[PDB]
Order: sequence, then C-alpha cells, then structure tokens
Amino acid sequence: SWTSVTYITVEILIGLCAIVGNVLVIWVVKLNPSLQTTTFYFIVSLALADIAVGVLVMPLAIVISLGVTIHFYSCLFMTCLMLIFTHASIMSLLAIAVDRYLRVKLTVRYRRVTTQRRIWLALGLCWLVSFLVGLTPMFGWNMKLSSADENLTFLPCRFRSVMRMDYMVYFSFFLWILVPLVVMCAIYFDIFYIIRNRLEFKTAKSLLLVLFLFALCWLPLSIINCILYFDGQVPQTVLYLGILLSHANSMMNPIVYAYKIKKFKETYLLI
Amino acid sequence: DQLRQEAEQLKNQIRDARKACADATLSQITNNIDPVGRIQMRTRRTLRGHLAKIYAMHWGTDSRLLVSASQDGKLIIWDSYTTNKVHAIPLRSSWVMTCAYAPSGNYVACGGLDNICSIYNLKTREGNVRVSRELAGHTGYLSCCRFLDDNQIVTSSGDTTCALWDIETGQQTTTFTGHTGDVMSLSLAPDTRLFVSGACDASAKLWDVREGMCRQTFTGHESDINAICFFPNGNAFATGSDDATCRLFDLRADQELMTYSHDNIICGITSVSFSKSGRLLLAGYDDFNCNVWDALKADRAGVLAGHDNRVSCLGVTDDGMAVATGSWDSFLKIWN
Amino acid sequence: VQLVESGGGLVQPGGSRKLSCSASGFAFSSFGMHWVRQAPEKGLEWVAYISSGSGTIYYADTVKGRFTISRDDPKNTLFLQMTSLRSEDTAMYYCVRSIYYYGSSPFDFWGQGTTLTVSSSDIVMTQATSSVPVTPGESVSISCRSSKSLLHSNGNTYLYWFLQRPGQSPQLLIYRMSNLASGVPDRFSGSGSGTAFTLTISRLEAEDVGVYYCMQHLEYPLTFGAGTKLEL
Amino acid sequence: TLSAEDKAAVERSKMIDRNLREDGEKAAREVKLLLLGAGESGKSTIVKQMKGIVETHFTFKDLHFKMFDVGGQRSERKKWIHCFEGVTAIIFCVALSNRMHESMKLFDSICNNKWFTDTSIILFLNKKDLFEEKIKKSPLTICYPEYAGSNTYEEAAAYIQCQFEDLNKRKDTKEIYTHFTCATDTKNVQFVFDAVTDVIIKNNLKDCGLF
Amino acid sequence: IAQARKLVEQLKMEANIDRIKVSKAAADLMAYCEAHAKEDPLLTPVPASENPF
Ligand SMILES: Nc1ncnc2c1ncn2[C@@H]1O[C@H](CO)[C@@H](O)[C@H]1O
Repeated sequence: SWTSVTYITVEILIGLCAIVGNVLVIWVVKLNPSLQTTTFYFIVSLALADIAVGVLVMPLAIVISLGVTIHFYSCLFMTCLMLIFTHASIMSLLAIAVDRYLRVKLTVRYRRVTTQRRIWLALGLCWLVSFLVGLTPMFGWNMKLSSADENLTFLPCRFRSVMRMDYMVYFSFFLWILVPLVVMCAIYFDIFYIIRNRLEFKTAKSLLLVLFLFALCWLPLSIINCILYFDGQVPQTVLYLGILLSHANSMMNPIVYAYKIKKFKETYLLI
Repeated sequence: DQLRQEAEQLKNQIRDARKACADATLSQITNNIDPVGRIQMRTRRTLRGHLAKIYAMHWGTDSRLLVSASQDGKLIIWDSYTTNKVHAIPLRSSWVMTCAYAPSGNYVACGGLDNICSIYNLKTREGNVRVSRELAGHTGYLSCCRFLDDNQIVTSSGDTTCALWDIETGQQTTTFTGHTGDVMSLSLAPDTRLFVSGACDASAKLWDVREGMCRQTFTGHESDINAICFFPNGNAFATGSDDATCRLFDLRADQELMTYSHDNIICGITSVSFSKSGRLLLAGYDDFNCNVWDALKADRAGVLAGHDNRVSCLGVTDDGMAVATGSWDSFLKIWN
Repeated sequence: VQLVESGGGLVQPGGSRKLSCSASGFAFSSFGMHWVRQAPEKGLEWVAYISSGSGTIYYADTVKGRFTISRDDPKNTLFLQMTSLRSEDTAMYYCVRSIYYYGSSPFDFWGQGTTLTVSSSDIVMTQATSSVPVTPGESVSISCRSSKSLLHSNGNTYLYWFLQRPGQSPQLLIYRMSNLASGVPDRFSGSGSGTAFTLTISRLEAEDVGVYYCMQHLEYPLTFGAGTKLEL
Repeated sequence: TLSAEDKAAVERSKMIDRNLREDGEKAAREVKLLLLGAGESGKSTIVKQMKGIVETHFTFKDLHFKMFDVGGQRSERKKWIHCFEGVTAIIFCVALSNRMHESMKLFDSICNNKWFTDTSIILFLNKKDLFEEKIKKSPLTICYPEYAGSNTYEEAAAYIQCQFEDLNKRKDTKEIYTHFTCATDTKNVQFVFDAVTDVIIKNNLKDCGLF
Repeated sequence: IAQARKLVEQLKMEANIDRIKVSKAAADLMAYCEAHAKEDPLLTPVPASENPF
C-alpha cells in the first residue's frame, strides 16, 4: 500500500540522517583531544546508542512491518533488539540530564566527586539496564505464553504477534520512557531556577528545546501503544507517525546536545 | 658631542664596511641547488602523560632518550624507541621554560621562573633522580640552560645577562652583560667554547665562555627574540622572534644571511632546531603547526601538522633519526 | 646500599619457615627483587622474582607453586615463605635487587646471603672447567657455553658475569656484555657471540680469586653455570 | 616479541603513568589565581590578609588556592603572563590614595590581553580606614576634570569604581568582581571564594552548552 | 662619563674582527650540509628494517 511505501521511505531517510549525524559527532569528539571530558563521554555514549537505534532498528522496523514468516523466536529477538537500543538512547539522555544537574548543584566539588571510572561505571550500568529491559521478553513475557496454539513454530512476524502489549505499555512506556521524561523535566526546572537565582533565556530556550523534542517524539507512539492495549483502534498511518517520530528523535538528539557546546561548534566549523 | 658622535660614526663605518665587502646572499649562491621536496613526516610515536602545556624538550646524546619540561611541574625522561617513561622527576617550581640533557647523560636540570635551571643527578646509588645543585644568582626569569660538561653550565635569564657556572662550587664563574632586554635563548657551540644568545632587545650576540667578553653582537631585527640555534658546524646560527620571522646569521661575516618569513605567517616563533646535516630548519610557531624550512632555500619543504595548540619546543637526534615536537596540548610527538 | 637477609638455620624435611630480606640505602619501592640460592660447593641456582609494585611474580620450576615471594614497600622488607622442604633444599639463599629501564644494570647489588640446612626446555649453560691455575699479571679468560642464543631482537645479549670471592657473596662485573658495573676495576671485560661467551681479565690482582658464574636473563627461569674457579 | 627485561620496563612505564594521572588529578582540583597590581597597591597587604615568582598556598572551605605573585619580575615585557592561562581568575588591586591613572592603564592592559579573555578579574578596594580622611583636601579633580559629583565618600568611590568597570572592552565573556568593604574584617577571603565559586559554576555550565 | 665609554669600547672590540665575506660563509654551510647528507635520516629516511621506531 502507499502508506507502507511512505513509511519505508521516511524511515530509511531518517535512519540515514541519524547515522550521518552521530558518526559526525563521534568523529569530532575523537579527532580533537580537547573534547574528551565528562560531558563528551556522555555525549559519545548517547551517540553510540543512537547509532545502534539508526543502523539496526531501522532495517529491523522495515522487516518487522512486512510481516515475513521467520519463526516466533527470531521475531521476538528483533523486537528485543529494538527495545534494548531505544532504551539505551533514552538512558543516555537521562544520564546527560543528571550530569548537568550534578554540575549545577555540586558547584566546586563536581570535578572532585565525579571521576573517569565512576563515569564509565554509570554509563555501563545504564547500558546494562537497557539490555536487561529489552531482553526480558525472551524469559516468558511473550505472546507464546497466552496463545492457545502451542504448536506454532512458523508464523508471520508482526510486532503485535509476539510482543505482548501489556509489557510494551506497563513496562516499557511507564517505567523506562515516561520516568525519564518526568525526571528530566523536574531536573531542568530546578536547573533553570538555580541559574536564574545565581545570575539567561538562552538556557531556558535550550532546555525547552531538549524537553520538547524528547516528549514530542516519544509520547505519540507510547500513547498509540497505550490505546492499542485498551482495545482501542488506531489507523495504520498514526502508528507509522509514532514510529517515525521516535526514529527521528534518533537524528534530532545530535543537533540539540552536541551542537550547544561552543568548543564543539568551533571544531565542527573548523573541520 | 664626542661620545655619541664617536659611537655613531663607529657603528656607521663598521656597518658600511660590512655591507660593502658583502658579496651575495645565501639564496643567491645556492640557486643551482634543487629543493628537498615535500618532507612528509608521520608521527611514528606519540608520548602521552603530560597533563599541561609543554615549554621545553631536549634530546639525549645517545639519540634514544628524551627529556621534556611541562607546566605541571614534571620532568619526564622517555625512551623514544618504546615510549617508556624511564624517569619522572617532580620539579619544585611548576613554572618551567627551558632545559637541557647533560652530554654524558648523567645529569638533567632545572627550576623555573624562580630564575634557576637547577641540576638533577640521574645515576645515583639510590636508583632515583636527585637535585644535585641549585644555581642561584640570576635576577630575571630564566630562558635557557645548556651543559658544557658535567661540571660547567651556561645560563640565560631575563635580567639581560648570561652566566657561566661551576656546578661543583655552585658560584657563577663569570657573568655576561651587554643586553638591554630580556634574554630568551642561547645555543651552545659543538665544541662548547662559544655560544650565541638572543634577547628581547632585538639583538643576538655571540659571547665567549673563557674570556668573559662580548666577542660580537647581531642586529637587524624588529621585535623580541624567542629561539636561537647553531648550524651543526658551529659556524652560524638561526633566530626566531615574535615578528613571525626567523633569521640566519654568520658569526664570521657579521651580517644577516637569510630571512625565514611568509605572508600567510602572522604569529611568532617559539623554538628552532636544525637537521643533523643542517639541511632542514625546524621552527615551532603559534599557528599550531611546525614548519620545516629549507635553511638554504627558505621555502616551506614540509609541515609537522598534528599539534592542537602552540608548538613550544623542538629537538633532533644526534644521529638525525627522528624529530621531537612539543606543544601546549600536552603531547610530545616523535616524527620520521 | 645494604641488602641484609635473615631467618635461616636448620629445618627438618616437611617443615616451614620464612626468609626475610631487609633493604636499606636505596629506593626499594622502585626496585624489583630476585631470589637466588647456592648449594654447598656445587654452584648457583635461581629461585624466584617479584617485579616493581608486585605486578609480576615468577618462580623456579623446581619449587613452582611451593614457596612464595612477598613484598612490603612501606616497610622496605622482602619475604620468601617456604612451605615444604625436601633434602635438596639445603643451600645459601641470596637477596638480589634489580631495576629494569633502558641502560640500567639490573643485577648491580647482591646481599650477604643466609644459610638453610635440611636433614637427609630451559636454557642450559655449561662451564668449560672448574679450576685454572694462574699467576698475577698473566691474563686469563673464563668462558661458558649456552644452549639457546641469548641475543634478543633488542640487540642485547642478556648474559651476566658474577664473581664470588672466598667468604663473600657474588658481585656484578658485566651486566650485558663488557658493560662494567659500579665499583669494579676497569681491567675486567666480557665478550661473546650468541652461544660462546668469555670473560677476560688483564693484570690480575690478589682479589680476583674465587668462582666465576655466568647467568642468563633472556627467558625465565634464570639459570646459572657450574662455576669456574681460579687457583692461586 | 618482548624479553624478560622489556616487560619490566613496560611495568615501570605503567607505574609512572599511574603516578602521573594520580598527581594530575590532584593538580586539577586547585584554584589558580594570578595576583597583579601596582606598587603599594595592597598586593603585599592582600597576600598577608588572604588566608622571582612567589607562591602562596591556602585552603578555604575545602578549596586549595594557589595565588601567584609575580611582582619580583622587574622587566615590563609580558614574557610570562601567557604561562598564566587557565588560572581561575585574576586579582588586580588598586588604592584610592597620578597613581590612579597608572592603575587604570594596567587594568586595561590585563583586561585587553588575548590570554585573559575567558578569565574573570577581581578588582579590590579593601582598605576603608584611610579612604575617607583624605577626600576633603581636594575633589577628584587633581587630574580628573570630568568628575562633577558630590564630594562625599560614597559618590566619589562609586564613580571611580564605575570608571574602572567601564574599561572592560568585552563584557560578554568575563565579569569584574568588585569589593569595597574594609580590609580589617575577614571579608576579603570570603569575597574571592564567592567569585571563584561563581566562575567555576559558569565554566562548568559553559562546558555543557547551558551558557 | 665611563658609562658610555665602556659601551663605545665594546663597540670597538666588535669592530676589530677578522671579517669573512658572506659568500665564503655561505659556501661553508652549503659544503658542510652537502658532505653529511647521506647519513641524514630526516632527509633520506632509513629503510623500515633499520628504522628503530
Ligand atoms: N505497536 C507497535 N508497532 C510497531 N512497532 C512498535 C510498536 N511499539 C513499539 N514498536 C517498536 O518499538 C520501538 C520502541 O518501543 C519503536 O521504535 C518501534 O519500532
């Protein structure tokens, strides 16, 4: 159908954009040693997560939509890969927000309290949590559990065929998409209050751009899933819209986090 | 006037005779010589461990060991062939601007803006490196320190003077005067009998080590001088300055031989060095790049791009198997 | 520089004791420690090694896994704890220091040793003889052979020359080849090629009488030679 | 292919690297403050009051401060100021008691450098026990005809302070932190601590992009 | 008066010098750098086998 063709085209274009943007960010960080501090550690971790969301989750989404018959467990593997990588990107954003809050609220003791090994420990913990969340479905939460056809080994691979919606709504959205949004919003509000008291609308503009992109890209698909779980009906175009919005956050992150650093802008312009 | 008139007429007639007896420029004589081409030098190794700007660096006599002075107050002795840190000397003063490596290899030295390049002994029976002597007596900041032997070191400071010392006694054997501005660089001759010193007064001058007199003085400059080095035969030297130009003088002909400048170059020079055969001239600028100048043609035969900040110190092996370049980005690089 | 050991004596087979080595007079923390042993009038035999900072620990194939080498930098002391002793474990154990960096003499100083008594692949180097009469002023040439070629790709021939004088512990003379050590008269010299190695002395003096030992450091475990004597 | 000795050389190099990192981490937790000012401008009085080149080390509220006095150098050729990059700030001192014009010229020189564009500057007027007794001999017109304000302490001092502030040729990057409270009380230490704290917070924020 | 007398005397010492024409000096440097050319790695890099780095 025309909707499917448009979905494929927009998805592939957005994935290419994300690939190029995050490759450029990593390139810039690695060429110039002056940009190898804590903030750029967080930024490169986010770039890695977004590259994962761009190179795999895009072809994986295209394949999952087409509904090929690839056996139950390969399909579940693909969906779990999707979740691990998306939640890795979300956790990178959350870690960046917490790091900014620590800088604002620690003051002098920042560089003293946050060392390289602690930063790597935090990044590894975030990525491990993402892996655990996205690979949990293989350990029982899957539509094989409640399906009455226990002899089903080959079936068309549709995301609604293997991934139970109760998990995708109650667990993914309400514990690892919405909580990051709430915590980041509260943290950015406190950061703005503190900086205003110390001193400025450039700061608020940047924070609101961050929050608006994240929410506008992650709430649509989450609400679509929440509606689909509650027996509702949603046009296919709306589902494509939500998916494209998340995978467009993929490429939107580099323009809102790495490009607000003066040094990064100078290096990018120089290259 | 008699003293002013005598000084003026003297200077005038000496300079007029020098100009008249001058035959031709260095470039005029080497026209039939072909360029050396593009001197492409890849970073075969990179020394990491400094956590501040690099101000100075000196090669050892065996052409394998390095020593580098850094703003963080650490003097590190490297093994170039393997990038091993042979020694790590914690300096007393974090403000270091120059040093040297003893020809025998037994001693390395410095202090800093405290007006001293204090001496350290390497081959001690305790296995570590210790401060042998601290040569005090200079009043201005210290610009260079070069060993004549294991018991004789010559020093240049910002007081417009250079001092020759006796390390064992610790008393400055002789003191050299004549400069009007801060002295910024000196180079020891191959035979350790003479040396040339450059100063902020825009004048470089050759000073003898034995008699203590000013054998000669050099001028023909606009701004202060930052770097100076001998041609490997000790029969000439090259200079570097904030004017963004480097100049080659001959201590015999008394006249500046060539100029090393290009229009695109707008910033000064921090260090200078020569190839083993004196065929490639290396200067470290503030433009974040080090240019390889053909000392006979003055054209840019190559650039050691790869430094993310000001190139402060250079060096070359005694056998000429490599080039070390330092910069404010805290990274030394051995090139070849 | 003073390396003094202790903790020796008599021990029955199957017993346990602890050797100790107290170093004082140099930067012990930057120096790696070797352990060497010498059986009664038989020769030397390498024992163990602990590198600077306790980063590397090796042991002799003879006692590997039985014995241990321990370091205490803050207290400037070294230990060698021995678990179960056979009748062959009688020997005089030495404490040796070593620092490895380009140009270093990694076996500059030896200790005074300690004695232990018990009741009743690898590169092999063989010494040509065990005694050679000579008079002062008549040049001599000690030598020993080796199985492998100690000449590493670094260009360094990792062969040493120690001289054990009567009633005194060994003493470095050459640390790679002809590289005279600290406090050694310049008359001594060392030379060789790959497998055949020789130590030359000109204008001998009364203090050159003893046993010569040639040790190899190319690969572990380290191995000594039989021991060549000079008769006077 | 490594020998039994080159491996120990590598271990020595790794240990030296560990020591370098653990000392540099300490060296990056220390506040560096270049101290400048004309003769008898309270520089000596300030270094005494505050808790070749001369270094003064002190700790206040868990911060390690390094204040570098370079008044010994008798050459006015600025061949070492560039070595003072990265210093958290500067402390330029002036006395109310044409010395004032020389102090203003030096302040303009320090502000206009290419080396101190990103570094705040802390102008001090600490003493307040002799800054009022001499005002009555003549207004601020001995060499400053322009001033036509009230011949009172607060007005003239504020006018001098604003004239010093106006010297900042680029207010976008740096900020001038001023002090007038008497030197007798222990407020000069607290003020520099607040100024360095603010500069540290702004440096941190500008690293993220928030600034 | 001695302050300038010593300066002029130093200028006089700088005057009485066995001056050598600039062309002669140039030939000296050119010949010296021509003689030590074959043994200059920076100008003619050594084959990788002998290259210690
Ligand atoms: N109802 C759905 N249909 C298709 N894909 C989905 C659905 N919910 C989540 N996903 C996939 O999971 C990813 C993150 O939850 C989305 O990018 C998308 O590819």
